[PDB]
Amino acid sequence: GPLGSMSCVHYKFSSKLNYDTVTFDGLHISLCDLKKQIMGREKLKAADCDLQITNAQTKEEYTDDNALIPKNSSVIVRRIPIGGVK
Repeated sequence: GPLGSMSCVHYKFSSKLNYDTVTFDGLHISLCDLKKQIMGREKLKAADCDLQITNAQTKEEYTDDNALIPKNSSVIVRRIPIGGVK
């Protein structure tokens, strides 16, 4: 991504063959914001699903919305159901 005041996370969706990129400010993005950006971006149903993110590099899963993903982390985005369909 643009080196400087941009912060870019390479996130590949499980539905995608490629990594996509959220450009955010700061250094890291809280999962709540990370998911909320992506859900609106890609058109996810947040009424049915939540967005489950796993790191592709460390393999760490981001379970809570407070979990933070830095631009130095390329993560995998998995769509999971909230609490209806299971």
